[PDB]
Amino acid sequence: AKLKLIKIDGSFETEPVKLSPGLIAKELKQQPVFDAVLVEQASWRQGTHSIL
RNA sequence: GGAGAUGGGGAGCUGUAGCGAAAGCGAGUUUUAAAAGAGCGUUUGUUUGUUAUUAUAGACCCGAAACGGGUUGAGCUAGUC
Ligand SMILES: [Mg+2]
Ligand SMILES: [Mg+2]
Ligand SMILES: [Mg+2]
Ligand SMILES: [Mg+2]
Repeated sequence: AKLKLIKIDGSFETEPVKLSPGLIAKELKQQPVFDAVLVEQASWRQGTHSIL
């Protein structure tokens, strides 16, 4: 793809960088993405609730 | 590594060949003198997430008369001095 550089002033570079096709995948998986987000949200739990 | 996602870590676990108590043999094996007959095999995996059931824990909640171990009581009362 056309991934292009950014300078400090906010103007764009005139030379875009080509991208190897291995990065972009023609097949997208959404269920593994959902499970990854859920396990990231989990393990953030302190779990210090206690009752007698 | 942030009380992280994760990376390293292949120790192991399931499946890949089964049969027999076993030595053993092996797409065959056990029984038997038998190769016949019969039994079992000659294929469909694994790791997670969710739900249902189940096993160990008190295991849906409330309820005994009880049992065992320790301490406190003879200012009431019973006896004795
Ligand atoms: Mg790990
Ligand atoms: Mg046969
Ligand atoms: Mg599968
Ligand atoms: Mg008295």
